[PDB]
Amino acid sequence: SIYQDQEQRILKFLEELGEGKATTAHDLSGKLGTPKKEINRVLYSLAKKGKLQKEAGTPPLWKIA
Amino acid sequence: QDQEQRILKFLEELGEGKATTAHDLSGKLGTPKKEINRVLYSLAKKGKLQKEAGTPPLWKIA
DNA sequence: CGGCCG
DNA sequence: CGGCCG
Repeated sequence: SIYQDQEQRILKFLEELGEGKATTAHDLSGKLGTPKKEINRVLYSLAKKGKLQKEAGTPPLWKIA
Repeated sequence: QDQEQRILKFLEELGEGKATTAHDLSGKLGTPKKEINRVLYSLAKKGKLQKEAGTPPLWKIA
């Protein structure tokens, strides 16, 4: 599934960045060439489950929990 | 422009005392809520429309 | 400007 | 659930 392809590309990217480090949906969107909206829906969904950790701020930071 | 007059026209044919949400607006003019809100927030900044902060927010003739 | 939202 | 936002 595409949606699942995009969740994995996102996880793969965050894991490659490293478990500590975090980035913004914007960088993610840019690097994966996927609209920011679609990146945030996955980002917040993966976080809603507990896979990713969202650090509040503006704009929010995202890293593998 | 055409949208500014439509929205204001509906908010007129409605009643300067009675407000309304963008949603009722967007689904009454066959237009995206994004458009409605763009116009709405613009018309209010100019003073032509009045916004009552809320959730949802209500708009009426100023 | 945070916006994920459908 | 507020979202207008490019």
